[PDB]
Parts: sequence; C-alpha cells; structure tokens
Amino acid sequence: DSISLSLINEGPSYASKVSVGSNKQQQTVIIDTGSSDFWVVDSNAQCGKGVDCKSSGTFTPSSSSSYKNLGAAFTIRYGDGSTSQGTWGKDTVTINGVSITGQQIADVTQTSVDQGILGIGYTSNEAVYDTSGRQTTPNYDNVPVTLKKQGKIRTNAYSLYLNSPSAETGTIIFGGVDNAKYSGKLVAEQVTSSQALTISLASVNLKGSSFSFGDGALLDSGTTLTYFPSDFAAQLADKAGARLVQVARDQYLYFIDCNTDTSGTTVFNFGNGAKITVPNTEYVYQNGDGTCLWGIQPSDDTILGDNFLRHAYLLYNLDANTISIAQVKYTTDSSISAV
Amino acid sequence: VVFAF
Repeated sequence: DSISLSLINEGPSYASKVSVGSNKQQQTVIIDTGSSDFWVVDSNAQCGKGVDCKSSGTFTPSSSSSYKNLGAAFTIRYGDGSTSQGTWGKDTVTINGVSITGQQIADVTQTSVDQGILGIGYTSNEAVYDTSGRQTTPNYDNVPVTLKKQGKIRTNAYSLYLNSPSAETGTIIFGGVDNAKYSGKLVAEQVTSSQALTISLASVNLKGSSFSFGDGALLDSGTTLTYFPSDFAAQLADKAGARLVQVARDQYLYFIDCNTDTSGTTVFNFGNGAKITVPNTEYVYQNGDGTCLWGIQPSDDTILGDNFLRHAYLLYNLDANTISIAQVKYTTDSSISAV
Repeated sequence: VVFAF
C-alpha cells in the first residue's frame, strides 16, 4: 500500500491537490518536507496585502459536516518570514482517493503565502507555539503519521520525484518507492536531526574545486533555492562569480550575471559514497527583468531546495530516520514497491 | 520561498 500523488511544478514550489472535509473541498497545497503542519486557506481569509491567497482553492469549514474545532490558535513563521495564522481543527483529508479521518489541520484566516501548505516532516517540528515561543497546543499526529496509523501505508516514508526542470509534474509516493527513477543504488543516509530531514553533506565541488562542508543539509521540497552558512556561501560565490547585493536596507541576495557560463555542474558529496550532480543552469534564476539571482543564498540554516532536489530521487523514511538518495533518472516508467 | 525552523 502506497499512495502516489502528483506534484504540480508551480515554479517556486511544488503542490498537490488534497481534498478536505466531508464535501471533499479541493485544496492545491505546497508539498513541504521542511515543515510539519497542514494548513488550508479559509474561504474568508484575509490575505496579506498584495497576496492572492485564494486562487489555489479555499476551505469552508462550515460546509464540512465532519469539521471539528480544537479551540487553539495556530501561528507559523517560515524561514523566509512568511506567516500564517488561524486556528486548529480536525477533518477528513483525502489524497488521491485515500481518506484519513480526524486529521488535525489549521484553518488559516490570515497569511502572506499564496496557498496552503501540506507539511510532511517530523511531528517534532510542528509549529505548536505563539509568536513568543509559548506553546498553544500539543504535538500531534500529522498527515504521514495518520496515514500509517489508519493503515494506508505501512511505514512513515515517502519518495520524492520533483522531475526535471522542464517537467510540468512530478510525483510524491507515500509509503512506496519507484525503483525505475534513479541510476545506481539508493544509498541510505542517516538523518542528523530529530526535528529536520537533514543529512550530512561532506563537500561541494563547484567550478571543479572541492569545498569542504561536513555539516547537515535540510532536504526541503518547500525551498526554491539552496542556502548555505554565510562564510561558506561567500567562498562559493567568489568561485562562481556571484555578488552579494543589498537590495534594500539590511536585505541581501546573491545575484549572478544572467550570461554566466552554466555549462558545468555542481556536485554534492554525501555519506556512504553517494553523490548528486546538479547542472549549473539550476544556479541562474531569471528574475524576468534582465537580472538573475544566484541559486545559492546565505542563511543560518543549510538547505538543499528544489534546485538540488530535482536531480535526486529521495526516499525519506521518518520511522527509520534515514533518507535514501540516488541520482535521478527521468522516466515515465515505474516500478513502485511498498515501503 | 523558504518553507520551518
């Protein structure tokens, strides 16, 4: 028993159709290995200024006969400062025809995000606090845990196939792995955090030279680009020809010439012999105005986002605390086995 | 975008 769910390549994010409630209200929501809560845009939400938060489906709790309020406030703040607020509830969630009952979700009534987010990370990373760090609700069973508990999948595990940069769709498989979609062997890597789906990144080879790393990297479907500690990003930037630009007061981004040579590749070395190679076009992000962001940016959190993950097949196993990785093979052939 | 820490 596995559940395949199509991933829509939206550009900066990958989303899936998820139905919520007794009346199967279709939400198109970001699939996010970097967060752990599922929240939906209330039909009466007050989007942030300038934010079109209702064009990817909305949820009306009152037309779902099964919706229950939990009577606790929900607040989340993501790494880029994006926020959502609402209240916690429970309802039926349906993923490609498979329904789980009584799933805890948040009904969001204010958000700066364009659409809801289905966080599928560790329950230990749930956003159960207010903005001051005071807890408002207990940790709880998020979607992957409930899929296992209700007998829909055997293991809290999922495989991520974002597919190629030009692909319109990819696939996430809950409780299964598609052995047709990678070359070599899947290499199981130990997860290096109990809260974040991070594995040890030994080194990065950029423009032919190795740069020693040795620390954890978050394998985040919900991040567009790649983020490294400032000093390391700066060493890579100097090699790549990227420039840190203060785009507004105390706001910095790496830009790179849009005409930069992208013929090469950037190579990521992980444990146990695993290597993922990324084409260098993934590091020139067109802004659409003749300028380009570099695909690496500085952060106090190390993140390998979509520009990396498109080039790997990943089996995340939250019960075994391993993420198995291999160089992706783009194919519509499938050989899906349960995990 | 950068989705929770």
